[PDB]
Amino acid sequence: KLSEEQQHIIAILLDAHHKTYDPTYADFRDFRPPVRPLSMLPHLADLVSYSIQKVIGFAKMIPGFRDLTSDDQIVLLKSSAIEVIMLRSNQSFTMDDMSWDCGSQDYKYDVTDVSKAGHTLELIEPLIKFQVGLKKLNLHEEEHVLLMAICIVSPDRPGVQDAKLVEAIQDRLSNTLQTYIRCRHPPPGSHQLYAKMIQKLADLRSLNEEHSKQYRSLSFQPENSMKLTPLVLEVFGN
Amino acid sequence: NHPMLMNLLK
Ligand SMILES: C=C1[C@H](O)CC(=C/C=C2\CCC[C@]3(C)[C@@H]([C@H](C)CCC(C)(C)O)CC[C@@H]23)C[C@H]1O
Repeated sequence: KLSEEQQHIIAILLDAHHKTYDPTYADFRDFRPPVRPLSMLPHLADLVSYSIQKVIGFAKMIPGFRDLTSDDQIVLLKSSAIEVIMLRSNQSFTMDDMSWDCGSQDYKYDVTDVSKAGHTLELIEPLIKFQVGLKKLNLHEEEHVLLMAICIVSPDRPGVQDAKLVEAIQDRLSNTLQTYIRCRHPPPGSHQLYAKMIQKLADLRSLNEEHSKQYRSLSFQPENSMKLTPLVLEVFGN
Repeated sequence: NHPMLMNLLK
């Protein structure tokens, strides 16, 4: 049974996601234009930078996240940003053609697009498998917003200080998710759903690690990192 | 350190 506290938590995370994820994608008109050997770097860099801002505005609203010091807040958002971007992007992802469809042909991103941003199959293939496996879980929006929150507030992020507090916040969220699945997700969809969602957090750690390797290699050449944004440089490095 | 992140965090 969902406590009043637990229904509260879900209500706040849902509203937080609604206030930070525009499914009309109206702001995409502001990005440097897509061009279809690193011709998608400006556009995708801008997409990413915008998406870091949204993911921060979500994080702030996670009940308890604000009780963390500003230095723990920063550690959690730097390590998780690319993972929450990959998560939250499942919403525009479509298995119809293994692409992210943000509203129009211009803003429909496939394998070739990501490779024209400096990435290789070593990232892209596992990224597509992840998106596919996440879609097949068929999460309730309540589950989706809980997983993003659980992702941000992970006590194992290198650099964390008050791990105990991060863990207590995260536990409150994990417990809410486990109880939500039990009370509101009907079988068979719910079979081992919690363990499948935690698996997706492990897939994201390995995606984060490969994304970091190739980002570092892309951004080594000052000519490429000229095309990023200042927020992207600050959050992802150099 | 992370002034842009710090600022978005209020
Ligand atoms: C609002 C959103 C999300 O926040 C961002 C969405 C897309 C996410 C994607 C698909 C295209 C390629 C992206 C940007 C990936 C790409 C490897 C990032 C490239 C850089 C930052 C240059 O390394 C990360 C997440 C991917 C569209 C839409 O769902």
